Amino acid sequence: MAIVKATDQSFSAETSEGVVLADFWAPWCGPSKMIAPVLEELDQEMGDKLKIVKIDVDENQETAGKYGVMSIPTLLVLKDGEVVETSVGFKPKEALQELVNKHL
Amino acid sequence: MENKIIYFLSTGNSARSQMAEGWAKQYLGDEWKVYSAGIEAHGLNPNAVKAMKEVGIDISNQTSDIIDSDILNNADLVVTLSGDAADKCPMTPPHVKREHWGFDDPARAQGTEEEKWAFFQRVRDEIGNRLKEFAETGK
Repeated sequence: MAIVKATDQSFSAETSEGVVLADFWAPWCGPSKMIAPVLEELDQEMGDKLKIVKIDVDENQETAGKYGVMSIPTLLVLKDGEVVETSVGFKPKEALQELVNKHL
Repeated sequence: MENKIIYFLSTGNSARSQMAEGWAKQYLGDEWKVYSAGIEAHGLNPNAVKAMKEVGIDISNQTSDIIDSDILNNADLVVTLSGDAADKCPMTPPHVKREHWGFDDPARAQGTEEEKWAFFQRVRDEIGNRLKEFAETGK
């Protein structure tokens, strides 16, 4: 639908329903600026079925640290309020769309 | 306090962290707990074993594992122990203090016998002095 943004508790408020792709990015790494356009390229293709959400892991890293994410990029695939796939490394557009399409 | 957890975070954890936890425990006694990880860590480069043998410390028994939040977020202190970005650019959650103390990687020496030993030796002297300072300051 859009690249939504989350924080300390708004993660859960955005992921408890539907199928949702949470992503974790910050200035620390190069992939932070490659996964980002890949996610916008994902939303404009299949955001009709999928929500995407981001945590900035310097401004809003509390959710990441709480879950035990500490690493860039990181991706938590959720549906109906639980994780169903996990990724802790960069993926191109086609591979990232496949990663969520497995459970969407 | 009997036990204070401190962490090294370094590319591959192959060498510098193995060396640094060896250096650590000769000045940071049982009062401290010292752990090490990195991007795809699980290895013990013989260069670090040699680097500790230069100062009469054995590390041949040591191990490593990938980054593990169950212990890193429980630490007081994360030493970034590289001047490198292949380490999955970790973002070290605000439960823990961070600083960078490494600046080079002896696993990336030019590869001649002389440059290999020179790279180990410079980083070995640096890491040893730095861990000795950390024991004096408590950072």
